[PDB]
Amino acid sequence: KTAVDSITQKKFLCDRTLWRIPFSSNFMSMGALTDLGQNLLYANSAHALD
Amino acid sequence: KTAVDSITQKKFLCDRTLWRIPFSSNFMSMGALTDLGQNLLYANSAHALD
Amino acid sequence: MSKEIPTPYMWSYQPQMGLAAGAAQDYSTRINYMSAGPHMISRVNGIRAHRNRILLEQAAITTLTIRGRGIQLNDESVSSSLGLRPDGTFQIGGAGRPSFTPRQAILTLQTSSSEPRSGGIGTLQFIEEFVPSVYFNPFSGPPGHYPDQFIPNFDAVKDSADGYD
Amino acid sequence: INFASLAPRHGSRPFMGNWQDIGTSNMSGGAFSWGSLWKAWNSSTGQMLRDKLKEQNFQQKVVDGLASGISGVVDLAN
Amino acid sequence: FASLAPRHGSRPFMGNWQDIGTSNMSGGAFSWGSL
Repeated sequence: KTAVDSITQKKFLCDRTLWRIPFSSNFMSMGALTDLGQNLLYANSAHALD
Repeated sequence: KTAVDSITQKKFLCDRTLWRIPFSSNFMSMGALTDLGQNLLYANSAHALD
Repeated sequence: MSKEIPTPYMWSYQPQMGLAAGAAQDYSTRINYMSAGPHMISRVNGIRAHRNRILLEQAAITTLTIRGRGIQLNDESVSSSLGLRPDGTFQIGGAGRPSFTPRQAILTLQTSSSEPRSGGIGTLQFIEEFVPSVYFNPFSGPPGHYPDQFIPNFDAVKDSADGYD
Repeated sequence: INFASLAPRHGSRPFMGNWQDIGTSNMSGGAFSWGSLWKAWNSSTGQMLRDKLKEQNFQQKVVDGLASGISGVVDLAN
Repeated sequence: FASLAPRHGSRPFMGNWQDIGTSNMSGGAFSWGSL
């Protein structure tokens, strides 16, 4: 009955893992040699990265 | 006739304004896209500013 | 290294202007055979020679219901339904059937730009045109005979663009 | 496909505006016309009211909508 | 041609053909610049 006003705090804990952002056109794991990694754009030309 | 010795102070006021330091060769406004903006060193490389 | 089987040079793109920036030897895909004997070393050299042959050659030789714009649209000229027009007497309420006039609407919708462009190159054409270039005997000429396109800080008209102004 | 009929007619001749007028403005290098041209402790009364009248109205040179006024000379404040 | 014009150069100083004019209070104006 005498409950006080309140807010909500949300967080997630993930331990023991690595975030992964695969270099694929649709993020799927279709092979060891990712399809976008052999695309002509990123195979012949050289690009900077930020 | 009986004025006392004096020392001069100078100051200036400039409100409702922004100082500008254009990124152009001769500081002029020779266009929106300044020539230094198209200078190949600033266009095909990376740099750090301090 | 060797002036006959050289590691290729790979161009760098500047997306923004559309021109091609300076290039460089490929430095991310080298093979480290420094722990191999003459057999595998000759094999690897032959492989790099094969790669160079592939590059040179490639470069040199290889350079009703109109679709509208992805959703087809039908086309009618005499589809005029509401033949009435409001004269002094009539009073036409809400109406309107959107129909593309064959000549006016469609042609006006698919005209190209008024005058074609003259400037930089898009991404696809850059990929098709600027293959990695194999430089055989590097810098073997007198000064001024070198390929200046490779240096990114070099401007074609005004030579040797001074960085930092 | 000619849109001249849509324009106002200045007499047997459509009033086609200059094609070189499509907007472009940014922070520096872009300037537009019509600039900001402009219990009395002091009882003068006169010039005061006159000045207030001046303050509420206007004058410049590219205000050439319609006519400049009779005999002429070409002047400044461009 | 006309020789009766101020000459600011060897070439004469002549205005636009289309110079003759009108305005009615109306708003039959409220029209744009000389430019």
